[PDB]
This record gives sequence, structure tokens and C-alpha cells, in this order.
Amino acid sequence: DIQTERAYQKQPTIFQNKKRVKLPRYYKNIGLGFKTPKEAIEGTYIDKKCPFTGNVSIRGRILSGVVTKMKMQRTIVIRRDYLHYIRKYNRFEKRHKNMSVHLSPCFRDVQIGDIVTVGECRPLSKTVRFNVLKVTKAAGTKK
Amino acid sequence: MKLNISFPATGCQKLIEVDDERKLRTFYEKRMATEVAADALGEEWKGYVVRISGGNDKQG
Amino acid sequence: MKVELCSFSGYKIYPGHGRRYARTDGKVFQFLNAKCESAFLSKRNPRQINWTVLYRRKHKKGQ
Amino acid sequence: SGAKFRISLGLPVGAVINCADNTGAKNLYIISVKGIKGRLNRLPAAGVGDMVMATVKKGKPELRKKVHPAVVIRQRKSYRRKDGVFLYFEDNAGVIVNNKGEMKGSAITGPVAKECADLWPRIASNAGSIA
RNA sequence: CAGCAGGUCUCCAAGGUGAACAGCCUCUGGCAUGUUGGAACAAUGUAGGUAAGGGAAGUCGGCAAGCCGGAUCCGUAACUU
RNA sequence: UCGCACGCCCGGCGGCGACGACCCAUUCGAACGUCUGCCCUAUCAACUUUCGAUGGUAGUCGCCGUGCCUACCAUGGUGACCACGGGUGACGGGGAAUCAGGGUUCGAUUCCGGAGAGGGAGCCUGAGAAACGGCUACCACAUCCAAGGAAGGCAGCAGGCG
RNA sequence: GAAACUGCGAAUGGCUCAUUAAAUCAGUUAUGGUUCCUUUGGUCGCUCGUACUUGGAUAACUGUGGUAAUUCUAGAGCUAA
Repeated sequence: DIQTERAYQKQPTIFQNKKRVKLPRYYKNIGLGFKTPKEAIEGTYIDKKCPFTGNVSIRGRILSGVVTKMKMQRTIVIRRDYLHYIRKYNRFEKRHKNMSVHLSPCFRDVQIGDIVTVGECRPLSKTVRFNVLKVTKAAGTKK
Repeated sequence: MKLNISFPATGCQKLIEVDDERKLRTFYEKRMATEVAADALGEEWKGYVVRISGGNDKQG
Repeated sequence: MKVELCSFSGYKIYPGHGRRYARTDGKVFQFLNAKCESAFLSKRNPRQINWTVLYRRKHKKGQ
Repeated sequence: SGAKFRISLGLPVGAVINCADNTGAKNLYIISVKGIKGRLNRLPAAGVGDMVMATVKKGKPELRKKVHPAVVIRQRKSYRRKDGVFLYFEDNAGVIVNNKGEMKGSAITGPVAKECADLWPRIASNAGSIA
């Protein structure tokens, strides 16, 4: 079922080994007026790199992006189309800085084309410094 | 070869040169802080037990 | 008359016997015969060789 | 003042010996040994400490394609010192020198034999280690 | 010209090692070492080997001898039909 | 621990400091991080990956967060929105010159931030160095020498040679 | 009060741009993911178990010098933090 990794998988805050006679879970609000999702509380998973149920806090900047790849485990790759004006030739240039953000399995139905706001945090790997905060649905296509 | 002997009870020291390898056979092949019977150093050195500590070579 | 201890075996080498070996970087090794000479040139550790003195200093044999 | 005290010589004409100095040369092709009168079908051989005529095969091109005098400083053949010790240096080495005994180079890699030092005092000046 | 190391068309093909009906050892089957034996181990020989250091300087000529060599994983140039 | 005036009771009580200290805040910072901005090249179109390249689990080091490093899981990550590679008489910026305007060229040069003392490699002390008018090796250079050995880094100040 | 033992600085400054093409560098940011010499604001009888000051080693100095050569070094007599 769960805890298929090498060591024991649990939240560092919780403790269930006290003398008995559902498992307790610890979470946190994120700030800047973003809600806490329902399944991060309801679920039984753990993730130390999640800004809701892990030892990481969002600080600095908060930006957005659109998902283009998901072929990794527990993280995705986003696309960031931004426009830059050139002073000499008075026209715009199409540039993007695609980079990976850590998608926790707190969200389940994540598809292509979804706009996802993202928050700066401490570096958790070589190049990722971001985590998925909340996921908005795509333009239509409910089915 | 010179012998810069020293006497810690009074604090005096003198330098004596010896031009005989037969005189120096009892000193050779001895390490730091070794009691060496120095009764073969001469006629008037009888019963002297001396401690060898080493000095400088022919280059300094 | 300087008897001096073999580099591989550890036996005393009398001045009329033995063989002198000095590698390129600058250090000198001493061999009593070609029996000890052939082992050192092929990277053989004396501590794994039973008949040397260093085996007896490692296994605490004799004495 | 200093004699030769003949040693075991095992580097004939045609041997390539490595350069143990900083002239930029790598190897030395022995072409002839200076001082050997010769014998019918006997190849002129050189031991350590003999002035020898060499030629660079690979290395700096301004030293190649010409004849250089050399002095052997290391050899593979085991030779007998007068006190009765048999010495070899796991390689054959030589340095580039002129007729007076002055090095073209300035530094020596590896040891130099003791009998090479006293016949050639200038070679011993830049020798890092002896024997 | 012979009980001549030559030549002469075919059937069957054990076990092990090993890709193999290759080379080596063994079983069934066959034999006394191939027109004789004994005693020593001289030179020169024929057939095998080994050599410190150099590595073709030998020789018309790398002749002979010597090096590599099986398998697995990489890697593999110029040229070209 | 030390130094300077000096007092109160009938041996006991007190002053002004310096110095260094266990720890929390200040300052100068330092390093790790985010977004955006860089010259040319297709006669560089596919690049990178068990020789961490891309994420996860668990560890080591570290001042801590991290494939910074280690064993196992997935073969991914990037590129025609020009990736990778190569060259750059490329340290960068604030800025300087010419200019209607739009720009172009220069920017090592007194300010800021980065690098370095011939080259990399390694290091003690010291809060702070991988220092170099500090060390340990090698390479290139190179000084004295009695031949046994010692000793050096002006892309600093002036100055000498090429 | 020479010199010496002991602290701080010598990681500041001056020179140059070899190297370097999202790398340095320039603008907004965070250490909620760490240190911090010196300076300043504070705790510095909070602990429950010879003090009227403990111990023994050294440099300077006296003396031997070794060397061709150095900001090279030791033996004997000490003494202070």
C-alpha cells in the first residue's frame, strides 16, 4: 500500500506509538491568502518537500505557470511565456524559462494546460526552488 | 671529534676535542638519553656515567 | 663492515652479498638474493609472506 | 685524480634511453660511445658515467635531426661497485651535455650514480639525489 | 625390385574438458614402440627449450625465432564500387 | 589577571577602569537562493545520461538546504520561443564619445562587485586564506656554493632588460 | 627602560583583467535554510558539590659552538605569566 520507501514513512511532528486503550496528521497554512486543500489533510501520504505537510516554507516570490510535462514522479515541468520589449526594434520577443516545480501528490487530477501558481522556497534539489501551491482547472474540458 | 660536555648540578660546560676513534667506541650507536659508561674516556675520568644528547654534523 | 637489514625479507645483509635497488623517485631498497628481489618487483606484500621477519612482527610469532 | 674503476656496461649502440633533464627531449638514441677504440663485430657499449654520442628521436624538434653528446646517468644492467654492491636504477637515463661538461639543461629527474658524479662534477651540481 | 615413414575407394563411432567429428585424458577393442639391445652422457650434429642489458645495430632481405591469439563489455580511422 | 586615586566599622565591608570571556541581539559582511537582462556562429540539429545527466527514498560532509557526495528506484531533462558545441583583440555594470530623433562604437583604467599574483594541486595558524611582500610538492624559470647544502616569486612602489 | 614571552593586525591596501558568455556582473528579493574578529545594549552568587591565590616548564641573560652559505639550530643554569 503505502511506505514503499527504504525507511519508515511518517510526518516528523506526529507520534502514534503512545499506549493505546486513526493516525494523527500535522499541516500548516501557507499565508498570502491561499487555502489549504482538503486531501492534504484527508490523505495518508507524507512528503517532506510539500509547503503544507513538509519542512519547507514559501518565502520571497510567488509567480505562476502552465504545466507541460508530468513524466516524472512527484514533480512536474511548467512553462512560463513572458514578453520582453526591445528598445531598438520596437517589437516584442517570445521567450520562456521552463523549469521544474515540485508537485506534491496532495493534488490528484492535474492535467495539461492547467495554470498553476507557484511559490519560491529554499532549494530542495539542484535546480528546483519552487513548489506547487494550488492548481486551477484548464479552460473548459471538464470531461 | 668535539665533545661539548655539560654538568647540570653546577651548570658549567666545556668543549673537548677527541682525535681518536678508539676513544669514541663506547659512544657510537647510542640513542637519546642513554646511560653510557664513560670510564674509558681517559685516565682521570673514572666512574663517570654520562648521558648522550647529540649535536651538529660537519655541515651544520 | 656496515651490516644492514634487507628491505623485503628483513634478514641482515653482509657487505659481500646482496643487491642494491634504487627506484626513479629516489629511494633505495635492499635484497639479500633474487628470491627476495623477484617478489618486491611484482608488488608482493611481505606481511602476507610467512618466512619474513615482518610476518613474525605481525603475527607475534617466535619470541 | 679520479680513475674509472671499470663497471659492468650494457648499453650498446642503438639503445634508446630516456631524457632525465629539462631540455625538452624525451629519448636519446645512442649512435656511438666516445672513447671506445673498438673490435671487429663488437658493438660499442656504454656504462653509467661515460661520455656518449646520442640523438633525440622524439621530443623538441630543434634538438632532433642532429648529433648531441651525452653522459649516461642511469642504467638497467646491474654493475659492481668496488666495495661489492650491485646497483641498477630500473631505467636507462642520460643527459644532454657539451664537450666541456656543461649541461644544456638545469635540473635532473631521478638519482645519479656515484661514479657519474666525481668524473663529471657539474652533473652532480644539479643532481637532486645521489646513488 | 623389400615386412619400404610413399600411394590406394568405402560402413560404425563411447565418456570428460571443450563452440566443435578441433587439441588432451580415459572406457570397449588393439599393440609392444615399429630391420636389434646393453654401458657412459665427449665434440660436432638433428629436434626441442631458456637467457641478465640493449632491441634488427646481424643479414641482400625481420630469414628463422619471437609477440598477439579464446570469450564478454566498450570502441573502431583514412578510403570506397 | 593587572593599574590608579582612597574611604566605613570594631579583622569585616566598599570605588574608577583596562583586558578577555558562556550566551542572545547590533554592525561590516560572506555564501547560498528567485525573476529579468549578454557578442557572433547551422560550413554546430538533435544534445546530455550508469564517468549524477533528470527527480524521489535513506544517509555522509558542510556554517547549514541541495547528486555537493554515496546505494537503490523512474529514464528521463533540453531544443526550430536556437538546445548542445565552438570562437569572443568578452571581467561586467554605473557609464564615455558622436549625435534631430531612432541608435552606433567603446567601456582593463581611480566607483562598485568577481578573479589572480608564473601554472594548477594541497594546507597550518588565524573569526576571516585554499593567502602567496604565508607555507608543501611538481613543472617552466631562477640565486649563492667550499659541491656538503641553502634560498626566490615587482600582472605592487620607483627602477632595469626584452 | 634595550631585548624577549603574550594579545590584535598582516585575509587591509595597491596592481592587473590572464580566466570567465545566465557564469561574473546589474536591478527586486529571502537565510522561516548559517556563521560572524572587533564595537554597542543585556545575563555573567540562578547549578547544591590552598582559595589571603595551586602546579611546574621556557624565552632574554651566562656559556659551547656547528656551517662555505640562511630571519638555520642545540646541549648545561634558571626565572615570570
